[PDB]
Amino acid sequence: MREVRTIKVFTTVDNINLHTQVVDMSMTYGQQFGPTYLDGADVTKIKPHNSHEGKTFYVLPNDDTLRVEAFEYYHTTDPSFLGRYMSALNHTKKWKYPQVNGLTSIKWADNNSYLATALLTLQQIELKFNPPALQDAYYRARAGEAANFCALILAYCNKTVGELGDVRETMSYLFQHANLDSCKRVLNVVCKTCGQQQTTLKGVEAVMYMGTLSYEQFKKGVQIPCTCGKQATKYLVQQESPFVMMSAPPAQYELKHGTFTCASEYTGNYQSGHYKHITSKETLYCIDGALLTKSSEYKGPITDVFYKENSYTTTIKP
Ligand SMILES: Cc1cccc(NC(=S)NCCN(C)C)c1
Ligand SMILES: Cc1cccc(NC(=S)NCCN(C)C)c1
Ligand SMILES: [Cl-]
Ligand SMILES: [Zn+2]
Repeated sequence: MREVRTIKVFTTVDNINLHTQVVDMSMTYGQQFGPTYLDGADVTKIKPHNSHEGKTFYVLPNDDTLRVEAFEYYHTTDPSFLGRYMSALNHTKKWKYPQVNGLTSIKWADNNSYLATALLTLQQIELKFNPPALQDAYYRARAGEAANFCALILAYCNKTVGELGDVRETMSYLFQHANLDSCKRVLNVVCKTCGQQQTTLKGVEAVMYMGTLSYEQFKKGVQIPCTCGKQATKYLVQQESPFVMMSAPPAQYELKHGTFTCASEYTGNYQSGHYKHITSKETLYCIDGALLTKSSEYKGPITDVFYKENSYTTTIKP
């Protein structure tokens, strides 16, 4: 064969901006591009095919044009992000995403129940992501194709497919990448020996609390240790957010219809467990991936409860 036989392909980091390439079919993609992927699959050690003509390949950002695009799209500089995203995508593109009670869920696979619950929660709270990658993928998940959204969640949370996940920790990562700058929380803490003390929390900190599942109990007061050695009380002074997340180590808890938005239930230990999702609508639905049951009341090992909010100020006279 005289001269090199070639094909035209496009490389990308964000799957929107394309970069024309002529590739030599006698060499692998890795020899010509560095690590290369085709819709999640690692083709780095593969030589081009005629069927590859015109297709888009993900590559790592090795030149300043790809770097600017990658960061603008993903808001990250982690050198392994894009590989980790493609590894996850190769699995999540195979998962199933059924509509359960009007929401996009995920049929159980690969220990993914924490992702199912996280995805179902997102569709019930008001949240705008900042990274365009997350906006595009979330919009597409809402409509049914969550494969890219779930791979991105995995990649942002630095969990690989199959690894144990926490819903609260995942929610925390996603909240970091969301506009919550309009959120504010004022707390006060009362100690018999030490006195009063107010604290103001902003952004993410201000919509997550660890220690009680009850927003009522949070408004009324909760007991905590003080530097002196005694128990002090912490109560909510003011709240400004479209939702609040209350979390605590899993514990038997009664979910009362119409008193909360949705919740996470965790059964197991630190080694091994399973998440179910409970949403309060016309009744209480339990969504367990593809599975759906209902009940008028619920008692279970609850670990996260989501409530909604706009503005709240305490009637407690300090
Ligand atoms: C995608 C992107 C955009 C802008 C800057 C950087 N960061 C770089 S290229 N910094 C040093 C190399 N380390 C990553 C190992 C990465
Ligand atoms: C250290 C700590 C403190 C408070 C809450 C949790 N979260 C838990 S125990 N969640 C259960 C699901 N994970 C085990 C995968 C962990
Ligand atoms: Cl968004
Ligand atoms: Zn004290």
